Amino acid sequence: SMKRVQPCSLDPATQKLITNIFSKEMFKNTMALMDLDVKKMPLGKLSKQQIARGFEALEALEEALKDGGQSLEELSSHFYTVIPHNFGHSQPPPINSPELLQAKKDMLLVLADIELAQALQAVSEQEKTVEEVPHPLDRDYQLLKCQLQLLDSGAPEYKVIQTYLEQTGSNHRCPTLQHIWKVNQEGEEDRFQAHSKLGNRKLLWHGTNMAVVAAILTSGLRIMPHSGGRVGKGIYFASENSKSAGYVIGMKCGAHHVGYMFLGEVALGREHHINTDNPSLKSPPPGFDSVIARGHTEPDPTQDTELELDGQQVVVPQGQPVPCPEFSSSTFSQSEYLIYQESQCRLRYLLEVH
Ligand SMILES: C[C@H](NC(=O)CCc1nc2ccccc2c(=O)[nH]1)c1ccccn1
Repeated sequence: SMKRVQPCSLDPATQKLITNIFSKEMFKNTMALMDLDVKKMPLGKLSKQQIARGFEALEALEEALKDGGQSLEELSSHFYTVIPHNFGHSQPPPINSPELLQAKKDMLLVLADIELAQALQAVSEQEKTVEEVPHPLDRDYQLLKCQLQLLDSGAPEYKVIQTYLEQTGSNHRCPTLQHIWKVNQEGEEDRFQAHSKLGNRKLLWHGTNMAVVAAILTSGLRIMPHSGGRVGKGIYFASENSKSAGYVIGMKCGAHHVGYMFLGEVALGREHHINTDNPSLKSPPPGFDSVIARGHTEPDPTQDTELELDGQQVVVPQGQPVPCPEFSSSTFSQSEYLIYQESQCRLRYLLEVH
């Protein structure tokens, strides 16, 4: 007996979002862009065990890169058996530098979130027994356990967000704003309230691959054991959209290019400012609640405004980037804002940009 498929409750923009972030073609494209062999690693075959084994292989490479152990070649080969790569059916190359090691760790962190999205979609037994099912897009939305509310252009914060995007995005080829959703992942509310005493809150950009958007909506921005970069093992944000936009892996759809970007509220508290890379950081120095790798520029602070989110003032930059003489010799062209506790960020908005 045929189950009834109930009509979709979602508006068109939301249906498109949900289609995009769970799209098998998107996920496979992402795996291709990371040099993975999708024929040998289909989406349905991806497992938590394999990803675990991949990290163990990288852990061994990291120890060798830092005594008669296996060579980097041998240790690479193991990694490529565990995580099949496609390089024109030539031999994949050896992971013999800290840069390439972090690149592979980052690839696996993406792949882990792809596997999360597949595991999220497994059909439950409650679903097999009920006689009516939600529309596939309603089902996928409900799986996120995340409220998304589409904003119209007269919403109080809409202009402020658009101005942030426009003023701090690329000057020549700015991303074009298509939609904004307010994001309310509950489960986030309470840990974030923990930092209510922490003044210095700012709304900051976080760009990602489209393949990790579902994972973020389900679980927030995360720090994992192999997370890394120029400012160590934290969650990275930018005050300049153009900086975060560099991490947006968009996807060709029709004649346009679709990308998604988050705005998070970050409780920065007492800021420690640095002007040189430190990939070894795992927390701010004692007494500090965040690390800001200060750029040569910063959105002009005289133009900052504020939005009231859950009764707290949150700074939102509105200015074009201006030079900061004190940091003119920084190793950072643009600032990177780091937190080292997941609880210091609350997702607030999701933007679709073309
Ligand atoms: C490795 C990848 N990281 C990201 O997607 C964050 C990308 C990012 N990096 C930044 C660095 C400096 C300033 C801004 C950004 C940013 O907006 N996104 C990831 C994916 C899935 C789980 C954990 N990490």
